[PDB]
Amino acid sequence: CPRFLKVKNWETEVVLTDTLHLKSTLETGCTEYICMGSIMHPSQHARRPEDVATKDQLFPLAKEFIDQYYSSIKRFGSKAHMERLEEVNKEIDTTSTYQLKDTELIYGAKHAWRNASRCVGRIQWSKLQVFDARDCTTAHGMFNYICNHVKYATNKGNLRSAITIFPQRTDGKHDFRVWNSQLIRYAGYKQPDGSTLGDPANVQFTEICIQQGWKPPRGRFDVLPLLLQANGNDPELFQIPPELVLEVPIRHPKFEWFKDLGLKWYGLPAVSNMLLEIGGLEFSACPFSGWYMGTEIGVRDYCDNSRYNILEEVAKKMNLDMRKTSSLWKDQALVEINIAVLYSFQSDKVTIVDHHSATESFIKHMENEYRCRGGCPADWVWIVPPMSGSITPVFHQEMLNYRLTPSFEYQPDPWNTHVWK
Amino acid sequence: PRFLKVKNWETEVVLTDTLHLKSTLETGCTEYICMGSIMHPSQHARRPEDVATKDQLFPLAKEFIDQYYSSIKRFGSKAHMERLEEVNKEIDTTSTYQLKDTELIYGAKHAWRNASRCVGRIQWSKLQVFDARDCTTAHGMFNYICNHVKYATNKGNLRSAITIFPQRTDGKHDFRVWNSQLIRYAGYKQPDGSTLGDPANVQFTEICIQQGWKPPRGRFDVLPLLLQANGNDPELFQIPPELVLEVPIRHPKFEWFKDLGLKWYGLPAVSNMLLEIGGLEFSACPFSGWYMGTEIGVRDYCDNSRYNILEEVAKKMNLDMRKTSSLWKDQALVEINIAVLYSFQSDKVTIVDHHSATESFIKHMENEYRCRGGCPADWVWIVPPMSGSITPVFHQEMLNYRLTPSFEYQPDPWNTHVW
Ligand code: HEM
Ligand code: HEM
Ligand SMILES: Cc1cc(N)nc2cc(-c3cccc(CN)c3)ccc12
Ligand SMILES: Cc1cc(N)nc2cc(-c3cccc(CN)c3)ccc12
Ligand SMILES: C[C@H](O)[C@H](O)[C@H]1CNc2nc(N)[nH]c(=O)c2N1
Ligand SMILES: C[C@H](O)[C@H](O)[C@H]1CNc2nc(N)[nH]c(=O)c2N1
Ligand SMILES: [Zn+2]
Repeated sequence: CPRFLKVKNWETEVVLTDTLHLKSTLETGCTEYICMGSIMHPSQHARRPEDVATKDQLFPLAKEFIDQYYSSIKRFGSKAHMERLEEVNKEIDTTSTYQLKDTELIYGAKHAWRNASRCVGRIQWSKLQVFDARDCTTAHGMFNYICNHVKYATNKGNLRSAITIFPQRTDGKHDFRVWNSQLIRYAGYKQPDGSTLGDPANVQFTEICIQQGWKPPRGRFDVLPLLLQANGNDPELFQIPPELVLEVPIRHPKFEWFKDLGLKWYGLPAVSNMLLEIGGLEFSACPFSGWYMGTEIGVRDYCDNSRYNILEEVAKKMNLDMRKTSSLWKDQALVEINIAVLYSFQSDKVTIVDHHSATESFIKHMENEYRCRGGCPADWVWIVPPMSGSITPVFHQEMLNYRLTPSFEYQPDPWNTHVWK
Repeated sequence: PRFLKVKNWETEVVLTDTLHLKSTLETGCTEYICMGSIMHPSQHARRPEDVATKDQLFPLAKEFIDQYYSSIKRFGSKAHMERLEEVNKEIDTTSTYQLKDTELIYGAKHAWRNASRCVGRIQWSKLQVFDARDCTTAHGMFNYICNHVKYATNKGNLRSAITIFPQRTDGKHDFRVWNSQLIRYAGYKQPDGSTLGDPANVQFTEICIQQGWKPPRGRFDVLPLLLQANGNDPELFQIPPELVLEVPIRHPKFEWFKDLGLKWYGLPAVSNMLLEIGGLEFSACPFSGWYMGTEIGVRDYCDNSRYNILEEVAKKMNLDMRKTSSLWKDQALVEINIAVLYSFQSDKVTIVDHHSATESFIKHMENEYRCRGGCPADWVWIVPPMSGSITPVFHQEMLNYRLTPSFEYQPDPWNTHVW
C-alpha cells in the first residue's frame, strides 16, 4: 500500500514513480513470501466459463468502468455520467446484464490493449480499429466478420492493428468462440513414426479440425480452417479465402541457399482465443491483430525445439562446428535466421519491427505512460526479447507488474468445456 | 497455502514445490503488485544500522541450529539440545554467539544453495570454506585474500571458495572489502568526457586514487585491494601480479580480433555482499567460482555503460551498421562470446558456456525438487543475457522465495564510513 513505487533504469539511471498501481484490481499470483512472475498462467490471468457474474457482483464492476470512462473524457460527475450510471444500474437490475455504448466498447478495447502487461507493442494502443460484431448470430456471420477483419488488417502489407468483438457472455451456455488460437496458423500432423509435419504447436487443434470434417492437404504450411462457434452452438468449419492470406517466403540477403529451405510465414499475427473483459462483461470471442516483431517468427516459431526447430539444418548449411555447444553454433544460426525474416518481410513491404526498434519504442512509451498516467504495468519476463536480451534497453529497465481492467485474459480451450449438441 | 507446481513448457515436466512453505524472508511482491524485475527491493538488502538485539537473535539462532541438526539427522538429539542451551547462554551473556566450524561451513554452502539468482548452484556443496573469523587487521585480511585467490585460481583449474571474516558486532566495527570484486579493472573519467577502462568502477577507482593509489591509467589496470578491518579506515594493498590470472581474448577465425587488445581476468570473486547465518551478519565474505562466458562476453564487454565494444567489433567485421534491422549488434555479440569461450579454453582456464550452464541448472532443479521439495529461482537472473529462448531455462517456470542462510546486498562502505 505505499502511495509511491519507484522503478530505475540501470543503464540511464532514469528513475520513474508509479502511482497507477493503486488502481490495480485483481491478484497477480505473488504474495509477500513468493513471486510467481515466471509462471505462465497463474489462476488470476485466466477466466473459467461457468462463473457468470451475479447481479450483485456486476453493479460495482460496471460503475467502476463507467466512472473510469467519464473520467477519461473529462465529464466526471456530469449529468450524462450520472444518467449513464442510472441507466446501467436499471438495466443490470432488470436483465442481470447491460449493453455497452459504442464509445465505451471502443474505449474498453483500446484500454485492454493499453493495460496488457506482456505486450511490448503498446505505444500503438490508441490506434486500434474496433469492429463491433455484437449483432452477430451465426458462425457464417462470424466468418464474414473475420474475413473483413483480415482484409482490413492486412491492407496489402501495410498492416493496421484491429479487433473484432462478438457478443458478450450471457449465461455461459451461449458463448461465442473462435476455436482457433490465431486466425491464421499452419497445421501440424503427427506421423505414425512419431515425427511431426508442419507446426507441432497446432497438432491438437489440427486433429479436432480433421475430426470435424476438414480434408487436410498434409503439407508443411497448410493454413488451418476457422472453427467458429456462435451462441453456444456446435462449432463450424470455413476456409479462409487464400487471397486474404498474405505470406512471405523467407530468403537471406547473403546466403543464396536459404531460400532452398522452403520456409515462409504469414504476415498477420491475429490472436483469437483470449477473453476481453470490460466493466464486468465478458467477450469470449474478440480476435485482435497487429504486426509482428521479427523474433516471434525467427526465434520462437522457427527455433523453439517444440516448434519448427530449424537451427540444426541452418547450421549445417552454414557449415558450422556442431560438435561443441561452446562454438555457439546455435547462437550464430539464430541470428542469421532472424536476419532473413526481417529482410524477407521488408523486401515484400510487409510491416514488421525488429526487437531493437520495438524495445526502444517501448521504453519511450513506458516513460510517457508514467508521465501522463502515473504508471505502465509491464511483465519483464515477456517484454524482454527471446534473443540478445541485454543489448536491448528493456533488459535494464525495472518494471512493475499489476492487473488493470479492462483486460485481455486467458480462457480455457473451448473443446474442453463445450456441451456438444 | 499449498503445494505449487512449476511446468517446463518444452518438456512438459511438472515439479511440485513444498519447500517455499519454509521461507521466512519477504520477496518484495504483494498480492496486487509483482516486483520480480526490481534489482534491489528493500528485502534483498542489509543496512548496517539494523543490528540485531538479544531479543531478536535467539529465534533466528534456534531456527538455524534446528535446521542444521535436522540436516545431519540428529534433530532433538542430546547434542542438539545442548547446542540450543549453549547458544542461549551465549546470547544472554554476550548479546551474540559464535558458530561452530561445522555450522559455518553448513551455513555458507546453504547460502549459495539458496541464492535464487545463481545459475551455477549445481556446484553448491563443492565449496572451500576459509574461516577468517580470527582476523583483526587489514593486513590480515590481505593475507587471507591472497590465499583465497591463490587456492581458487589453481593455475586455471578454478575451485569455488569463500573466505569469512569476523561477523558484525555493533555496526561500528565492520569488516569490509571495499572492492566490489577481488579482481576488477579500473575506470577513469577522461578530460574529454569519455571513460577509460571499466566505467563500472570509476567511483571506486577515484577513492583508490584519493587514498594514494598511483594509477597506470590503462584500459585494464587491476585495482588495488582496499581493506577495512574492525571499523577502521580501509588500507590499500597490491595483489601480487603472479596471483592474478588473465586471458587475452582472441578469435578462432578472425585473426584481427587479438588486435582489439581485449583481455579479462580468470577469477570472478564477488566481495561486496553480506553473508547471513543464524541471525549473524558477515559483512566481509568474498566468494569466488568460475565464469559463465556471457558475464564477460555479453554484459562486461557490450553493456552500453560498460566496455561498449560492439561498434568496434562490427566495424572490424565490416557489417552494415546503418539499420538496426540488419541485426549487426546481434552478429557482433555472438562473435565476441565465441572469442571469450575459445580464449579461456585455449588457455585451459575454467569457463562454462550458457547452453551448458543452463542445462546443468535444469538438472539441479530436478535434483533439488526431489531431495529438498523445491529450488528457489529467479527467472529474470537465471535466463542468460543472450539467446534466451534457445536455452532450456527460458521455458522453465520458476518459483522465487527467500530462504536463510542467504547472501544479501549491503550498502557501499563509503556511503556510511566516518574517517
Ligand atoms: C501493433 C503491433 C504489435 C506488436 C509489435 C505486438 C507485440 C507483441 C509481442 C512481441 C508479444 C509477445 C508475443 C509472444 O511472445 O507470443 C505480444 C503480446 C501480447 N499482445 Fe501485443 N503486439 C502488437 C499489437 C497488439 C494488439 C493490437 C493487441 C490487442 C488489441 C495486443 C495485445 C497483446 C496481448 C494481450 C499480449 C500477451 C497476452 C498474454 O499472454 O497475456 N498486441 N505483443
Ligand atoms: C562455480 C561456478 C559459478 C557459476 C558458473 C556462477 C554463475 C553465476 C552467474 C552467471 C550469476 C549472475 C551474475 C550476473 O549476472 O552478474 C551468478 C550470481 C550469483 N552467484 Fe553464482 N556462480 C558460481 C559460483 C558461485 C559461488 C561459489 C557462490 C557463493 C558461494 C555464488 C553465489 C552467487 C550469488 C549470491 C549470485 C547473485 C547475487 C544476487 O544478486 O542476489 N555463485 N552466479
Ligand atoms: C496482436 C499481436 C501482435 C503480435 N505481433 N504478437 C502478438 C502475440 C500475442 C500472444 C499472446 C499470448 C501468447 C502468444 C503465443 N502465440 C501470443 C498476442 C497478440 C499479438
Ligand atoms: C561466484 C560467482 C561466479 C560467477 N561466475 N559470477 C558471479 C556473479 C556474482 C554477482 C552477484 C551480484 C551482482 C553481480 C554483478 N556483476 C555479480 C556473484 C558471484 C559470482
Ligand atoms: C532491470 C533488471 O532487473 C536488471 O537489468 C537485471 C535483469 N536480469 C539480470 N540477470 C542477470 N543474470 N544479471 C543481471 O545483472 C541482471 N540485471
Ligand atoms: C517459463 C516462462 O515464463 C515462459 O517460457 C515464458 C517466458 N517468457 C516469454 N516471453 C514471451 N514474450 N513469450 C513467451 O511465450 C514467453 N514464455
Ligand atoms: Zn512477483
